Order: sequence, then C-alpha cells, then structure tokens
Amino acid sequence: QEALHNCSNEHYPVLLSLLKTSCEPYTRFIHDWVYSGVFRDAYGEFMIQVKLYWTHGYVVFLKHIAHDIYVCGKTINLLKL
Amino acid sequence: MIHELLLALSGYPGSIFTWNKRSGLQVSQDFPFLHPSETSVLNRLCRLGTDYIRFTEFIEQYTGHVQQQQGQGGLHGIYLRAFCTGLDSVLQPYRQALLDLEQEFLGDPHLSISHVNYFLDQFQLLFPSVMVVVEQIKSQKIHGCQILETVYKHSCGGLPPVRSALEKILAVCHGVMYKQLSAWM
Amino acid sequence: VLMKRSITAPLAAHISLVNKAAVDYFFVELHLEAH
Repeated sequence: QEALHNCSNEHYPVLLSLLKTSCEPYTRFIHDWVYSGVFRDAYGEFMIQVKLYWTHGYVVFLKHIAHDIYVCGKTINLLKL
Repeated sequence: MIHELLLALSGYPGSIFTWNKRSGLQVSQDFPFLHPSETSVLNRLCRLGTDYIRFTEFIEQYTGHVQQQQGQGGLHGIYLRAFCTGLDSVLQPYRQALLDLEQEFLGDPHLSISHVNYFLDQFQLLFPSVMVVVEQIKSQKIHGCQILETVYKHSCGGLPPVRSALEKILAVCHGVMYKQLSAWM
Repeated sequence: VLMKRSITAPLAAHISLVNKAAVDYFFVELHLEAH
C-alpha cells in the first residue's frame, strides 16, 4: 500500500526497489504449489495456510485469484495419484 | 565580518545574528566601533538570509515529515510537496553564489562587503516576490487544484527572473496531476 | 506504484489449462458422465 500511496515523487525509485526485493521469497512460494504441487510455508508469511481427503485451509492482492490459487494447488495434488 | 556573513547567510546562523521569528536576522548592534555605514548594508543583507531560512524551513516542514500521509489542502497534499520540490532547485544558484564568494575570500579576504551586496543584489529583488506566493498558500488553507491557479496568475509576470522562477515549479505541480490523470483516464 | 496485471496475467492462463486437464481426466478415466 506504500507503493500506490506515493509514486509522484523522487522517493518512488527507492520504495520501488524495496518492494521489488521484499516480494522475492513469496513469489517463489506461489511458484511452488502450482508447478510442483508442493505447499511450502516457513513462518506463516504465506497468505493461505494448511473421503473428502483435503484438510487444507484458506484465509493487498487481487481476491479474484486468491481463491484460484487455493484450488490450483490442490488440483496438482489430485494428478499425482 | 567577511566569513561571518557567509556563516549567517548560509542558514546556520551564529550568535552575532540572533534569529527571531519576528525580526529575522539582526546584528548585535551595540558597539562603539560599529558605524552607520555598515549598518545599512547589513540590514539590506539580513532580508536575504531571513528569506532563505524561511524557504528551507517551509520545504523541510512539508517534505519529509510524513510518508505521503488533516485532509486540508493548505497543510497537506501532493501539489504542495511538488511546490517545495521546485523551490529548492530554484534555491540552488544562491548557494552557488555563496560558495563562489567563499573561494575568492580564501584567495584574498580583503575584499569589501559592498561587492558582496553588489553580487547579491539580483536575488534581493527575486526573494520578496516569491515570498508572498508561498505565504498566500499557507494563509488561505488552499485545497487541491486551486493551488495551481494561485501561482499561475503570478506566473504571467512582468519580471523575467520572478516569472521564470515560478514557471518551473508550476511544471512540477503539473506533472503530479498528469501522473494521477495517467491512472484515472 | 505496482499493480497485479503484469504478474497474474501469465498465471491464470496456466490455471485454466490445469483445470481443463483435470475435468478431462475425470471423464476419460473414471467415466463420471457415464455414472
């Protein structure tokens, strides 16, 4: 929210670099459960946490795709069988 | 008396020039070795340093005190910070002139203060003109895009240094609105 | 500024393919349409 909060100033590049490096692990976390079906979590900084067979859980970002990742990871867990 | 005027005028005033917020800078003025001749030149020179301190104080006061966030446009807003941003870049040649004087004083310090007033005479006109432009914005608590008009009527000017100085700052204030326009449109 | 329209755009195109493979995998193997 600090990014949309100020962009028209000269402090925009420094904050842009800081957000660019602060989103580096989370994108890999997202990159895991889709492309390997490996739900990875370290300290609970990932937004969505963990017969009927699944006991995975759920909960700024687009909420249109936030539920979509929760269903996209479990689909990979189905194809492994 | 040569170096000390630079130390006062730079915005880091000494104890010879006791800064008040109701008189600005004032020399100590209680000597049997101070003459009326120095007095008038000093009093002319005092205005410029008082203006510079008020300018830098304004810029510091409204830039670097919040991230970007009262909702009142006279105290807060992106247009005002863009104004401060233009003002410091306008303030740059004053600093250049002060350093320029300093080098020649290190070469030979026996140069007169009249030459300093003679050099600094061009900013002596420019500073009071822009002073009222910032003072109106602070006084009337002007919100948003109306701030753009307030400089604008004063940037159709009839003196080249004043008009050219305000015009660039108005370009900065244009740019921030353009950036928001690049989203909403 | 940063938006999610340059990151989520190469992702949903893969999410759709994954879901299409799953709905295909249902019918061709467990024959739910037949069920």
